[PDB]
Amino acid sequence: TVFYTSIDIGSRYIKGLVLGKRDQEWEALAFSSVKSRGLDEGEIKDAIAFKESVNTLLKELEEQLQKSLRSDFVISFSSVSFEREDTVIERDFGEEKRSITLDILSEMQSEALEKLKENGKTPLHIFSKRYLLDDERIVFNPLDMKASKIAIEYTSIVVPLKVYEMFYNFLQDTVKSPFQLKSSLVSTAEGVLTTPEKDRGVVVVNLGYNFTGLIAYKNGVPIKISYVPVGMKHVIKDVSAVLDTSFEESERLIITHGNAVYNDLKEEEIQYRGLDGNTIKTTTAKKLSVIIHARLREIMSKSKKFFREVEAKIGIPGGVVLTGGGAKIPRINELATEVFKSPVRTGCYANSDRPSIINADEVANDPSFAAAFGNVFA
Repeated sequence: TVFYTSIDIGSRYIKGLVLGKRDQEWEALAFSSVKSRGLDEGEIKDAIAFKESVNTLLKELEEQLQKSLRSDFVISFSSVSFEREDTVIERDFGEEKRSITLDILSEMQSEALEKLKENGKTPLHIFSKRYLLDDERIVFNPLDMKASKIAIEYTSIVVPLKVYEMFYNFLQDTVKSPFQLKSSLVSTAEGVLTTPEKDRGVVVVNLGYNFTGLIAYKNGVPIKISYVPVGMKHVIKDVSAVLDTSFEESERLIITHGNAVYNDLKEEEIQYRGLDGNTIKTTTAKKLSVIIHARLREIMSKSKKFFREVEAKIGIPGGVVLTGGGAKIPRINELATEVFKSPVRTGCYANSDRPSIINADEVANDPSFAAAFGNVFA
């Protein structure tokens, strides 16, 4: 039995998921969420706290498994700095054609890694590799073929070297086991999209806490990646300010009585506690939603800019897939549809076309665990 440990580092929560899989059968063996600490705006501002948070999650997963967790880990994190890039490496053997082997390919990839590094970048996903042989034909896998010259174009999702190094350094101390770092946005897409969607054209909108991630796929790979610097944090802050209550009460109101659509809400008074935690105040489900609605529409509107740019390139066919904590707000798909004027659906592992996983229903249907699953099926 092979264990596939996965952790997704978010701005508010660090998710953990351990999958195990028979010859052709997958099941969730452990899962949990711990509040992120030491992280601020995607940056580790307190490594001591950060490491404690990760360690707490690891202990929880081991407690569930009743077993030490030492298999290779796949760990993802969020950043507004993810970017798409192209890198080309060439090797010329001359007139005497040679056999392209694994060692030469491994050596050339190293050259690509070095080149990016010199430009202050580290690749997290090398999702496309094209091999031009003898300045003539292009192949998808050069192994077992003979060429006198080979050029390789690597397309990838990168992050600044400093960002990469911070996470790698600090995790290496906590996760005393080998691991690979990934983009939470990329893994989210991999965890929720269907192959036809990735092939024909689709856009993923990750409604995260600090910001909203944007990624588009076409021909099976990411063709554009970006973000909107507005997230669920702003929705909560708005409610907190207008109703004059705490961050905690605002989020409680949003989760329990919030709706992305307010224009058809029936009258319903709702009580909540003031900042002193004693004074009772009153509002209505409609007034609450008016606040939520306004900020969510700003996010969607600013996201439409990305949508139109993608539509200009081709993500028309598959429409939009909403993920992340915000995708859980009631009827947010309806608001999204109004804004993008395209089909919109909620993304979660259960609705992707990835291998069905048993006894994972809870997390498999949770948009917030998308990246955790995606990390494995990458």
